[PDB]
Amino acid sequence: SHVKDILGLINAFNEVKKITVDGTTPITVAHVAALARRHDVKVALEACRARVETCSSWVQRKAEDGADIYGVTTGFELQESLIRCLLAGVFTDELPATATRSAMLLRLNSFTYGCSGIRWEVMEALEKLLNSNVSPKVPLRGSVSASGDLIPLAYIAGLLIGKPSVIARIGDDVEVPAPEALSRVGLRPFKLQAKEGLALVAGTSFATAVASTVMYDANVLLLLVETLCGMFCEVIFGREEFAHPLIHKVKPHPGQIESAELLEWLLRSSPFQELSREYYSIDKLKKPKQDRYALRSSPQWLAPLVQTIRDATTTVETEVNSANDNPIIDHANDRALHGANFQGSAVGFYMDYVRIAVAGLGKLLFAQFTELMIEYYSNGLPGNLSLGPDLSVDYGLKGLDIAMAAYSSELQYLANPVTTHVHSAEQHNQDINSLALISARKTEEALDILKLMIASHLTAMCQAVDLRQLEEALVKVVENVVSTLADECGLPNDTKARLLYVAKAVPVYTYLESPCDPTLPLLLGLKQSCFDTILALHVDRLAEFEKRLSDRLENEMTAVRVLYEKVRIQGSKFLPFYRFVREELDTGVMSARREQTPQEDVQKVFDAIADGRITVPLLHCLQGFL
Amino acid sequence: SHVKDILGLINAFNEVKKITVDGTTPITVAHVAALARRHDVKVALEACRARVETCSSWVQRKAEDGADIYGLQESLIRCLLAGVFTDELPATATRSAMLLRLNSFTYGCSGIRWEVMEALEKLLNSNVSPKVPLRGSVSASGDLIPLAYIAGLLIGKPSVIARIGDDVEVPAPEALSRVGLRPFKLQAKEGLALVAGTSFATAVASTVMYDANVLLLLVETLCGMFCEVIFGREEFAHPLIHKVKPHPGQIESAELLEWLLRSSPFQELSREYYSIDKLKKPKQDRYALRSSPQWLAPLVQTIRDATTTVETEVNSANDNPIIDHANDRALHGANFQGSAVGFYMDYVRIAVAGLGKLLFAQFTELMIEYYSNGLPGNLSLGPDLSVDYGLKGLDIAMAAYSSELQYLANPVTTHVHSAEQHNQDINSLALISARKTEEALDILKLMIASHLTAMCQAVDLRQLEEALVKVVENVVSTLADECGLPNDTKARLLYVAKAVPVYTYLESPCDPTLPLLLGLKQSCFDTILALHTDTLVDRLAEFEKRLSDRLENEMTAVRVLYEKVRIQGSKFLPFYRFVREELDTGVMSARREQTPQEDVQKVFDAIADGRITVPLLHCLQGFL
Amino acid sequence: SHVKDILGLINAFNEVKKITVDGTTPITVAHVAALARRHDVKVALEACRARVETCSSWVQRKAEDGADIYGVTLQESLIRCLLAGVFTDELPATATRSAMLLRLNSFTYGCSGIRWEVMEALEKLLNSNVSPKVPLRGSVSASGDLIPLAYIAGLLIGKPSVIARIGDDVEVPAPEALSRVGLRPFKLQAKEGLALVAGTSFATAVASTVMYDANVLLLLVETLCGMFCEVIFGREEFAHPLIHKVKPHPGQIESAELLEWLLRSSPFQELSREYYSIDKLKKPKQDRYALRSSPQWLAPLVQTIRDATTTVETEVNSANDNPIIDHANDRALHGANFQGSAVGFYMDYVRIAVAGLGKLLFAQFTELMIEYYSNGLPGNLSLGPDLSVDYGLKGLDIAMAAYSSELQYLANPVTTHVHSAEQHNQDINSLALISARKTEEALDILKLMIASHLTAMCQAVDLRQLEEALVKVVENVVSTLADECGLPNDTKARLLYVAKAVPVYTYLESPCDPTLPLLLGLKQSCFDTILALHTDTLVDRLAEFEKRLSDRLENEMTAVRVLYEKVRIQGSKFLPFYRFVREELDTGVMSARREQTPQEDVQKVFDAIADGRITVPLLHCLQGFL
Repeated sequence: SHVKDILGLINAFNEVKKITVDGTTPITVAHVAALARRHDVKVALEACRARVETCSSWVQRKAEDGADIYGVTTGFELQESLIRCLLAGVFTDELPATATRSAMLLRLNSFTYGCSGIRWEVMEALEKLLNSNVSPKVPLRGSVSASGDLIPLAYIAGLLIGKPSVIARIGDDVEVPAPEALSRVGLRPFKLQAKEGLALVAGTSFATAVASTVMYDANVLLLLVETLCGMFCEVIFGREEFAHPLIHKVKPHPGQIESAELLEWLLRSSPFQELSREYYSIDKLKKPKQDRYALRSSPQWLAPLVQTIRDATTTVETEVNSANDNPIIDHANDRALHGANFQGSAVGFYMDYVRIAVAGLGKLLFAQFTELMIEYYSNGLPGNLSLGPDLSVDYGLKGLDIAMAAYSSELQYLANPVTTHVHSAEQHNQDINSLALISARKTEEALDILKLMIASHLTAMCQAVDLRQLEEALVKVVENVVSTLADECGLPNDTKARLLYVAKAVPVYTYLESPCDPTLPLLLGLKQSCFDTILALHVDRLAEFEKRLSDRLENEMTAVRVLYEKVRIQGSKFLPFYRFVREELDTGVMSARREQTPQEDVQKVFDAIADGRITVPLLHCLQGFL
Repeated sequence: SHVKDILGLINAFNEVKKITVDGTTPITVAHVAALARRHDVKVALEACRARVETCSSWVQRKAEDGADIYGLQESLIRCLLAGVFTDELPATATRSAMLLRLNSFTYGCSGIRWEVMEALEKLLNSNVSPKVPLRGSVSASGDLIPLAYIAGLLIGKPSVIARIGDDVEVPAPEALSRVGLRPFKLQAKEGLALVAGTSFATAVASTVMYDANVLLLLVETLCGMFCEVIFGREEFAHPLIHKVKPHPGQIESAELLEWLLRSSPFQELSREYYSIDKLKKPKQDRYALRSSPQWLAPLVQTIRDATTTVETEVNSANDNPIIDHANDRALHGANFQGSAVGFYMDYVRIAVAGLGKLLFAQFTELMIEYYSNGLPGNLSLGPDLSVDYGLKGLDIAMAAYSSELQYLANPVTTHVHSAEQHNQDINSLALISARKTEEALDILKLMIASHLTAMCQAVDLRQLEEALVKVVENVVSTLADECGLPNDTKARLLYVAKAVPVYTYLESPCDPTLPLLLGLKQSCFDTILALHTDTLVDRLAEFEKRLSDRLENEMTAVRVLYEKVRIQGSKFLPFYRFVREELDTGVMSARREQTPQEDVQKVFDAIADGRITVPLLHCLQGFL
Repeated sequence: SHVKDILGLINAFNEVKKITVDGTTPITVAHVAALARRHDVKVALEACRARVETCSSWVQRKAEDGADIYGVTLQESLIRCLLAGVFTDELPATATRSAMLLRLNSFTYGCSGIRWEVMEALEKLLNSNVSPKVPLRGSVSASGDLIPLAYIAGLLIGKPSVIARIGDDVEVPAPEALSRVGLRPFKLQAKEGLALVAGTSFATAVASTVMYDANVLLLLVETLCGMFCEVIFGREEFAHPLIHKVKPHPGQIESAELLEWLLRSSPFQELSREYYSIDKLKKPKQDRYALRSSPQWLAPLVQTIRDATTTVETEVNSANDNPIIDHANDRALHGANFQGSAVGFYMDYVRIAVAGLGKLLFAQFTELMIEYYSNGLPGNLSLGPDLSVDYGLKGLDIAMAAYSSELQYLANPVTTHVHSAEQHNQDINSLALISARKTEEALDILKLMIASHLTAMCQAVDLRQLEEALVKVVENVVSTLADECGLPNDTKARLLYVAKAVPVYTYLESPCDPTLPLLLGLKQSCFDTILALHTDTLVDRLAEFEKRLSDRLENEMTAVRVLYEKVRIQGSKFLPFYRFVREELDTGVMSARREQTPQEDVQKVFDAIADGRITVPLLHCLQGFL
């Protein structure tokens, strides 16, 4: 199951201490993201040294004898004129330090295969620069990722040779010219030898770097969305039967089988499904017999998205663990091979697909959130998940709802392809080019939006948990009060049962605002039954009932709500999430008596998604799934 | 290799006589496409009839016992006959949908009566199909509206028009009558079982995927032909390059190309070309050839993976509720949600645009003298270029094709509206997306037709080039002797004959401002300098004037003789023999009356109707 | 002419000191950009005050006698639910302050019912450089830019959770910011929440600076087409009035009118005419489409940018909240002026036209880089002479493909992605702010492209001036050497023709290399003259001519070039640009001997475009055009 695979990526991301760069051990997207995000993670380049020096020697010696090799004795001092012409970005905005360090890692890794001809010493400086948090400041734009990420990779090369015009960061604050930065790590500027410039600049390392953190994020956010579909079922009063294994067995898209399996398992002994079953047995024939598509067709919807994100992961890893410059030095057979491994099309095209898949995840979230906000579609929940009880001053999550439309709309726009925009480039030499870095940045942007939408959805769902539990205790108060008052006023066993059915059946949020308002559904249902009881038994005791109802009911309803603001989740697989958001992030049910704005509440959830903390409640939630 | 899988697809498409519909044997996209395109292909529904009737009974008794299970038949059909004829889904698509609908029922999950399945079988084998409006489906509770027309036929709705073969259109009840069928009276769940599936989107997506594999393999193969005609360096396909960047589609396309090019007689010409003036010609090819395997990689992988996905859908139960008769329960889900197909249709449309861009970049190089390594502009033979604009019209059209193709490749799945009283708040739009990918494949066929035509033109021009340089060498060689020029001079003069690209002076070979005379004039001056005399000048002035006695006439002769060889040793011979002999074409010129349209139409039609698979399989004979 | 109108816009941007906010004087996009970018520009709210108070009191009257009017007869609960954004990125201070101006201005029509005192506080915050930190996303611009405008309201009422900037570094909670500028938090009255949050000010603010830049860059691109004509050896005939008279799109007539005028007395068009008169039959009779069809291309772009300007200004000068208080007739009118669709759709269109501008630039730049298309210029505009170590502007060429590609991708529409939002109440919504933001990103790229293009054309001017000088040196050396060796008139005139005819950049790298075009052409003519005059004596003198040529010629080509490194532009209408880039910004002809990277040169041009300095040489260039 892709589920086990993704938990694998998360475990690795958290547990990895050193990244082994040795020309044999595969680097994964977790490793790339870990190096990028956790500064305690160190590169360990393992002396593959033999093959690196053999390649390096071959190239150097062939250059002497005038072998006719491209980018060595051919046009594109020959090496540094190439760096100079490629130092051609503009600061308008820049590639982030995380992407630059990831790129330095991928470049280093590509050299270990012994196909590039770079000197072992250059690799050692790359390793050292990474472990000392030194990285060049790199302009955002300029690459078409075809002869590689030439311009942005020239800033790494520019660092290595001490161009005074390249600015390096050292940690978060220090910014000094490149020669100054090499001084501080005990390095001197390299003087580039044969093919070394081309080896440094002509790779896929920048696109593939952005694509790696993109793909680790996509795997994690994917599993998160899938999981939260289970939570959505619980709060919306869904029918877990949509995830029945036979439905998916007869339409066996692997991602449709696997997501449904996660969901069946997540809901098997759900105490919320218990409540759902009961809700649908009351007024049985007046409520929908099936859920709406955002829940009911989620496994069918998730299927191509799972498969896209998983296959794209394989592709980006293949790229990560590749020699991606040119020529490819085949030293064992004494020849330089002329190809185009720097063409970043594998990554470019899969970035376009992943952005569309991410947009599809966003649309699933939007549709679920929309249902949750509307009383006609939320099976008892109040509009905008407003607690009130005074609705005139509690518009609930309305602002978050409007934002969810804004998020989804911009996200769908972003998912148009970049790879359809190929220009005939570089004096028409690069007449196909992958635009992979550009596509990877757009997909990254799309993930930024998905994270916002996940944060909002989880927040709304936590709010829905509270509202559902509050509903269960509120109904019990109404049932108790109606029951005991019926005793006091000495009403018949016909009238009692009839009035208790009403107490059980009316959705409490329809009259929470003013429980004894004669125009609201509680007293309407009660009036109806009172008339029915009269004709069936054919009064003083009834009229005293109605009076004694506006003595006890409202006060006892307030009392219980007030208690709650100062349970079924405990038995739910989603407890870890609820506990995380309520306890660990220090939040509570949203209302006019809670000072914090939606911003303050969702910011906490968003930050937790952004920094990886969300993976703890997620891993807890899924414990035991096999 | 995906290459062998695609060959297997083509073989199965060609061979199959009967499609086994049995609930166990997979239907592939080759079968769907064969049913659609070859009317001698018949459906054979195998009496799975047991589980079909069990399921049917379970539903039919839960109705007589008056149980209450959610999921009157004619009212569902009536509200869904809601399309409009502006345009329509073609008979090939409708018949494909009928097959997939038929197949969906075999798993015994749907509850439709067996006799309805028999009726579908009969209608398919009788070439009866309803006329179906093009639009209306969001492919979520299925392709409701379009599938409603098949159900409308089965119940003999008079407003539903049915085709019988290519010429006969009759109202539904008359079409049923003509095949010995009577209108059905639908039973419990049967209306829903007929309408609530993914069969139309999946039908289009099947013919789209079959076509995508064939055109993919064709484009990959023709990259080798491109190498041959452009004077490429075959070394871009070397297995090691691709072993160290091991995307499966990169390895596998390079593999085919290494093999296609290994003993190539054009590669031999290419080598001799880069040996002459070696250090004044490009060391590497441009990206449209040299990075073709890297480019092809994601396209091969996308088209292969999408094929798996669409075939899974072909072989699914995709209505609702799903009847679990064994466990006495109707299961409420949404297998009618076409999202697996929808998403992959968007992806394939992007891959198809990528194949188109590869073709456009290659064709562009071939038209431009600066990038074509000796070939004339527009692949114009002339010799008189003022009245021969060659393939310029096809060049312009290739930009037209690529531009529209790139536009088509924007996604459909990003346009999800909250639909049907907000019940279908997610919906796949699979049929719409599949239609756009189909439209994108139509344009790619145009681009392939054009590209292959242009390469056959280039084969002719390369063969003519070799024979023309030989004439020039002989004329220079023999005249040198006859004028009594020294061996110094003769050899210098012959080098020029060898080295100057013939298409740069073919127009007027003895023109003193054109590259042949220019090269000979500089060589004549260097000879005078190297040997110093008045006699030498006499013989050199004689040599020059006697050039316009013979040269032109002999170049014209060998040309006219060609109009009225290396390709025989090339793996692409079958393609060239197919386009030239079988289709009846020739080297394009002002002297050949046929328009580019006439030539390219022939190639296009052969691609359209699958005849092109014959030279393709021939070409790949022996590849493992 | 739109040219005068755009010149008016720039003059206004430059010379404005106070923005009159009075409810009758139109605010133009120049005024908005002036306010955003020039902090010395102050808002002057001119007491208009009378109608504001009438409206204010009407609303407060109804609040007093308890009338009941939807939308008017609470505020802090509206603001609270709308503070629902998340910091991921933020709307920049320049956008926020522009939004504050537009919101202030909207109130001046007396239709909003906001208190004059709130207005004066807006003016004061503006003039004191206070603005809220506003999250980037959340608006669908339909019931207004609700979420982002809530942060302005949150500042005004002193919400602690609302962080305010004061100038560039200072960030303080909202109460502190108000206190630093001598204001106190407001208690919002009836209808004031809505007045503040329910408008189009954010989208229209971004759109205003977008339209000012679109106008300026448009004129700049139009003007630089003439510069392109000069350096590429174009035929100015393409701009002839009769061509455009018979196809009279207003933007086609006016762009061509400008270009005809820029090129009328061009000293470069003189070199061009001379160039085509030598070997007339071997050189193209017409320019390629990026020049020859530039008027037809620019036409829809001119017209889009101008009509879009009108629309955006109409919106700047509007009351755009709801309900519309018609105090005069004792009514509140219920509509939807907060629906940002006028701006949303026109932002989509302007983004497409900007993409069309970028494509024009990309195609021009492409021609310029390729010797086959550049009529004498070296590939990549490489000076060399040693081209093996001088790849010239190849980096910038690659960057231009990257720029154009991402730009075309951005130009897909946002308005096609309308979701059914806010409980399906906002079932149409404009997405205006999202679209404006994408058009702004498109303009960022266009700025990059213009910077590169202008830098390339300055390089080309230098190469053209050197070319004229080099050919003169060659002619002189050949003319003098022919004399010194006593060559006949026949020989001398053939040899001098070759000197004039052969493009100097094809042999500059090694002028006496016998396989390069100078010697090739000389050898050819020498054979022709030996035949025409037919002797042992002539051959003697031709050999001595050749040996003296390889002693002297190169030394004298180097000298003139080295001197050039340490004229026709002086007569050119583009002198201001050239002088601006070379002297003002301190740059020089690009080569292996100039230390500054392409980055450092282009940064300087881009910075001048980005901060407005480029309008000086632009306005200088256009002096006299009426």
